[PDB]
Amino acid sequence: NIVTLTRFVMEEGRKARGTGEMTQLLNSLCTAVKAISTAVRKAGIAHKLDVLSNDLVINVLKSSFATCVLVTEEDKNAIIVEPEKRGKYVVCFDPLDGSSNIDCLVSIGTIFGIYRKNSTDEPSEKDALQPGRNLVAAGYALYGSATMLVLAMVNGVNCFMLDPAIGEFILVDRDVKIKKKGSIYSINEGYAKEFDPAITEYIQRKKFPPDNSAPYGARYVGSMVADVHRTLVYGGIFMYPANKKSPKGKLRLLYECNPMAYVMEKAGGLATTGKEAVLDIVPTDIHQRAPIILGSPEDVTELLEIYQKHA
Amino acid sequence: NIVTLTRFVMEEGRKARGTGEMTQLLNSLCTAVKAISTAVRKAGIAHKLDVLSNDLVINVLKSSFATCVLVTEEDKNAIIVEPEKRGKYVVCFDPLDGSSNIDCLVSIGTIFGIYRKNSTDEPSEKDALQPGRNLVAAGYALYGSATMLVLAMVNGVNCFMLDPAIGEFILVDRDVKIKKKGSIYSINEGYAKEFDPAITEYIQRKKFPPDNSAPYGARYVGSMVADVHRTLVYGGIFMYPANKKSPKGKLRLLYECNPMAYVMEKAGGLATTGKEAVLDIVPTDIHQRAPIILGSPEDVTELLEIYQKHA
Amino acid sequence: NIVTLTRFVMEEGRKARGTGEMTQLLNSLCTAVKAISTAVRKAGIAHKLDVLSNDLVINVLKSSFATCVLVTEEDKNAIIVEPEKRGKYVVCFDPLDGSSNIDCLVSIGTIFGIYRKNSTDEPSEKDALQPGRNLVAAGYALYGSATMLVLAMVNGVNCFMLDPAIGEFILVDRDVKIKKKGSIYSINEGYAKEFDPAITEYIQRKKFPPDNSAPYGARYVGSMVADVHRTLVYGGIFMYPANKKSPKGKLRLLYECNPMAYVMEKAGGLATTGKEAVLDIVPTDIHQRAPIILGSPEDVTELLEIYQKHA
Amino acid sequence: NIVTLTRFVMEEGRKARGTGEMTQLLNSLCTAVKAISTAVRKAGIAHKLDVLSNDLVINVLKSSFATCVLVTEEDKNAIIVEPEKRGKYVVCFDPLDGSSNIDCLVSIGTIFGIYRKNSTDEPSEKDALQPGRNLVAAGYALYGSATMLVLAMVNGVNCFMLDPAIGEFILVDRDVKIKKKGSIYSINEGYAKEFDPAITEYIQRKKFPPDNSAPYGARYVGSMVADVHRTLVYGGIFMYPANKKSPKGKLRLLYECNPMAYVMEKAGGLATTGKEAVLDIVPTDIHQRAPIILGSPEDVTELLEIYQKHA
Ligand SMILES: O=C(O)CCc1c(C(=O)O)[nH]c2cc(Cl)cc(Cl)c12
Ligand SMILES: O=C(O)CCc1c(C(=O)O)[nH]c2cc(Cl)cc(Cl)c12
Ligand SMILES: O=C(O)CCc1c(C(=O)O)[nH]c2cc(Cl)cc(Cl)c12
Ligand SMILES: O=C(O)CCc1c(C(=O)O)[nH]c2cc(Cl)cc(Cl)c12
Ligand SMILES: O=P(O)(O)OC[C@H]1O[C@](O)(CO)[C@@H](O)[C@@H]1O
Ligand SMILES: O=P(O)(O)OC[C@H]1O[C@](O)(CO)[C@@H](O)[C@@H]1O
Ligand SMILES: O=P(O)(O)OC[C@H]1O[C@](O)(CO)[C@@H](O)[C@@H]1O
Ligand SMILES: O=P(O)(O)OC[C@H]1O[C@](O)(CO)[C@@H](O)[C@@H]1O
Ligand SMILES: [Mn+2]
Ligand SMILES: [Mn+2]
Ligand SMILES: [Mn+2]
Ligand SMILES: [Mn+2]
Ligand SMILES: [Mn+2]
Ligand SMILES: [Mn+2]
Ligand SMILES: [Mn+2]
Ligand SMILES: [Mn+2]
Repeated sequence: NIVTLTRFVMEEGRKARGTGEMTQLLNSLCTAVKAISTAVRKAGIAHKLDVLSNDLVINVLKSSFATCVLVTEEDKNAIIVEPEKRGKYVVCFDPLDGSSNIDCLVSIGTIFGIYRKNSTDEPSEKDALQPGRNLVAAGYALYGSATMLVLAMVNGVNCFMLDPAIGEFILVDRDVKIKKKGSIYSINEGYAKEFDPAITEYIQRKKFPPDNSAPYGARYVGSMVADVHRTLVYGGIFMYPANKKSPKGKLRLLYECNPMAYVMEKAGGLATTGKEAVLDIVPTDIHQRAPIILGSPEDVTELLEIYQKHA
Repeated sequence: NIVTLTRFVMEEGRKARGTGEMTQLLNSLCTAVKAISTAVRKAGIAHKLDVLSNDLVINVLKSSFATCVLVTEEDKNAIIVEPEKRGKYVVCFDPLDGSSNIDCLVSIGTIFGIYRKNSTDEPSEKDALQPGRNLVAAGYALYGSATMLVLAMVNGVNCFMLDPAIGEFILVDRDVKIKKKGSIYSINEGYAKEFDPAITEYIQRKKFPPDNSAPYGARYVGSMVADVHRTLVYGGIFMYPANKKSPKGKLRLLYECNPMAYVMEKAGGLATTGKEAVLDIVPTDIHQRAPIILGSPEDVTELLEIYQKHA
Repeated sequence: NIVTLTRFVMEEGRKARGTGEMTQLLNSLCTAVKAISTAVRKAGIAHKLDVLSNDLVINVLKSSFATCVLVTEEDKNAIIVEPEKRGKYVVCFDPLDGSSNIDCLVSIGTIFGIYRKNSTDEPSEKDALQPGRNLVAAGYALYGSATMLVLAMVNGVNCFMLDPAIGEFILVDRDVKIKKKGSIYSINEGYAKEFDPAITEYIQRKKFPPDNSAPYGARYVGSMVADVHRTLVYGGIFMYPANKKSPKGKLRLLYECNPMAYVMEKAGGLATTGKEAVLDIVPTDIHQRAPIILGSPEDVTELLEIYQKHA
Repeated sequence: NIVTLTRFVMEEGRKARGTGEMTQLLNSLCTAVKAISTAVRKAGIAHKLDVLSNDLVINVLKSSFATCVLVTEEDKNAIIVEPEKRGKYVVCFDPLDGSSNIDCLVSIGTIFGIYRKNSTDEPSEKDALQPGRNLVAAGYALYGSATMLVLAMVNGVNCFMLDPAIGEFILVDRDVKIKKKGSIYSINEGYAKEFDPAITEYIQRKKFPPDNSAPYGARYVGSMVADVHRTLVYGGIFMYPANKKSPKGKLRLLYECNPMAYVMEKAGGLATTGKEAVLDIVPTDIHQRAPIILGSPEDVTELLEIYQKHA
């Protein structure tokens, strides 16, 4: 099948009585996603991807007539869109996430978060410094064995799979919700020596259950998009906390943490730094970093009560 | 590029003065691999994959006229090929590996190992009970953001990437070699409570280097073909040792362990149980399990040395 | 590349200050075109096309929220769109033209013509009975060795080629214009015995030039879309006049003749029945037939002066 | 379906007790055909085709180790294959036929005929100067709304359609036979002034049946592979006789006429100059031209009888 992404976003646009700008925005982004997907599929045949990916996303978004401020992980500064092409939305994105693993055939992905412009002064970088709680839509595309587009908005999370015979995204999972409790923990344990006592304690309880509990299985792809998507569909928890390398975490607030935290929350899951909901952090820099812990609410909660006890 | 998989195996057949049977076998397999790839890419759009995958591999292999005995993970007993279609090769395969992960859009794969039939009596299940050291060829296809086919034989290991525009696998890396030393370890730490003392000590050295040498990074996708591929291309070590639930290990010797062990050894790596080369084990059952440790020669050796000390 | 059809129609929408309905309409139609294109490409692999084609076009157009009255060559009656999905445009189309030749691998095509609704009473079949001169846009998709979408509007004719790696139409020829004079005539000469004296005379002058003129070459694919597209890009003339079989011609006014006549005229060519401009005919039946003669203005004019002389 | 082209030629090689050389030759050719297909499908998106096509065919053929002498329409002299790569087959081909029509999105194609080298002296251009009757195999690929590969050999003619999802040609019609009598004639009537008297009389009988039998319908795409394919599948007759500009005809004997004549005869049709079987002509030059008349046995015979009467 019935539903294409195009059909779905238009029907949501009309149900919310929008102008249609969102529908242009998402239709454009879908074009860049398809192109990134085919380029990653033929990467080794060539004759940088993240530079081609960045330009694809930038151009299609500029030409959607739906945006005014763009933040890319690949650009030092926020891009302020030409007046002629200006629309009302602010888009934060990571055009090609996990690209230290394109070489290892690793599910990589594009991550985005969309805001309605704040003020009415000339659009500026400050318009992208909004808490994640003001997101109107967010999601990611996962370039894997299939190309999948996960989109979250006020009414929930929907999963769309790229049909390569026609170049359209087909709705395959409506209203996704994560399990309340999972049996998988995901973290890079090579940082063991730098982990705080809370994380250290939780990791230990996962592995040495106070007996007779089966231990959780461990998974860590090393690409956020793959690890978050597994967490969404099969449940459990994902962690990239602060360590010594970065005592503010590694992952980026605006276009890595917020978008995943917004999907998680709309699926019925949680997302926190250990001390506050990721979505209520107010950024001060467009490239700011945040620690993140996200996943099924029972597991996330368990970890947050370890944080509380140690405090 | 220059070289299609079709051209490469023909060239290799002639250099080896073969009958061409191995060539029809590899070309047939290739058709099954392209078909699996496409079905995984549009799996959510459907309207089991490992049943369809099993059938694809069985069919193209029977019809290649190159094979007499087939062992699949999905079948209780070996399939004996009808006389009219028999050729001389014994093929052991895992048609769709990592299928607990298709749901989480995760690199899954096809694993195969090819034997020359042993005897001259009627072909039977016993013809597949050969040590890995007698392999003529082995490899895997990895269904990821790109489709890769890795093929190892006496002259080395070669990597081919699927060009979806023409349905041909293109040679993208000739004579692949693993790095002598890596910096990544891969294992499900979820089983820590059941790990033997040597694995326990090696893991702790990887996270708390004695030395003020940087800790190894951790990765574990949970699909063998993804984990072995990353090990092959970036180096380090992959481990699936025996634990409690599996005192003989989890992974299958004939169609998971041997192929990967063969690929590794041809790439200049190592592959051991902790006590003997996986490729010298003589299976006693077609679905036998074996513990396995494989990867860069320095990392694996280092582990072997700990086993030695604890003995 | 620079320009996608999607980019192009939106930029035309904004230059004409439209509501965006046209852009939804054309984006939807583009989806059905891609699907028809892949289904015709794999037709023989199956496991009727014009029934699948008709439903594709109908559904995507209904769901565009841009249409109120649909006329298909495959439906007896005009389809009046549900109030909820109603938009202002009336679409006439031939979903799969030339389908007595899918069997012969013949370039077949989809043909459409779009009108703005006339009245304000409830939308009805009468809203599709407009002269071709009221068209706001028209064109065709040609399923050939490449899939091409030719779109004509007030500022001209543009040609877009389907990029199968990303499922987008890329602008490859802007502002197409036909040659003033061609050297090819296209007609089914098997109807010789039924042709009027005007057509008979013109055919004879093409073949037996009053000497020293090179004769025109003859071409007739038997699929309007292929024959018109050749006429557009290389010039010359195309004829499907009245005969005895149908003394009103064979081709359909609303969704075969008008659309081709509108493209021709916007390319700088002509289109007539022999007695009046096709575009000024006012239909009386949605399935009405018209004789048509179209192509480079010098050739069309020559034929029309043969008609005048015989009158 | 059951049968891929790869499987079918292997099966046929074994039944014929071949060396496998013809099998590598056909598989190689197949790769060139898939590549040409894709480049024609995205030709307008570029950023000459017959130069690229020439190079594709030459390269895959040289690298098949199956060939010693190559005749292409695009090369002055025969290409003699380097000793290391030589095999026993002589291949005559038209890499991209109908290329005056790519511009008008029109079915174009690859035509090939394969000979066994004659002598034992050094391979040379003379090895290609064999009557069509010595063909071992011939056919064509037709790049249209679908890509088809038609392959004829001693056991008959077979049609394969390209499945773009897996890059394999699938057997869709086994043992193809032309109808004994058709109802379509195909010829460029643009040359009527230069036609011999027998062709003139046959054309007039087709349009004004003596009999009150329905006139034949006319078709002429202007690309031989398209016209011969329609003739093969629906019946009737295709004609390219000598005229003034070409007193020996236009079409090329070795790589246009012979292959089509071979396909036709294997399908139970006929192929003549008007005076002898095209397949019994002995070429005197690699780029020799021949007049040709081919198609259903009743239609062709009927024409032959008129030639007889006028003699
Ligand atoms: O915040 C808004 O009002 C825009 C949200 C929106 C619109 C719209 O306002 O037009 N249309 C949509 C379609 C999808 Cl799928 C998702 C969202 Cl959030 C939307
Ligand atoms: O020893 C033999 O019988 C052949 C080995 C072989 C053949 C063949 O006989 O056709 N084809 C091959 C392709 C590759 Cl990649 C590797 C080998 Cl050993 C081969
Ligand atoms: O007749 C009209 O006003 C609609 C024409 C139109 C619009 C619009 O009004 O919004 N947008 C377009 C885009 C393209 Cl490509 C072509 C046309 Cl006719 C159009
Ligand atoms: O006579 C021969 O040498 C073989 C004929 C042949 C071969 C082969 O030798 O490999 N392969 C074929 C494929 C087809 Cl479709 C037809 C023929 Cl005759 C063949
Ligand atoms: O190697 P590390 O430090 O575990 O980091 C891996 C993480 O970094 C990234 O590669 C880059 O953001 C993420 O996709 C992933 O979650
Ligand atoms: O969940 P576990 O015990 O870590 O098992 C993972 C292993 O199981 C499999 O999915 C199937 O054998 C392998 O691909 C993978 O390496
Ligand atoms: O066979 P005829 O009578 O020449 O008609 C062919 C014409 O009919 C159609 O097949 C059907 O509309 C057209 O595509 C084409 O122009
Ligand atoms: O224009 P003409 O003389 O009818 O020539 C058409 C012929 O020329 C070619 O395009 C090239 O030989 C053939 O495919 C076709 O049959
Ligand atoms: Mn990035
Ligand atoms: Mn990133
Ligand atoms: Mn399996
Ligand atoms: Mn398995
Ligand atoms: Mn029709
Ligand atoms: Mn029609
Ligand atoms: Mn040519
Ligand atoms: Mn030619």
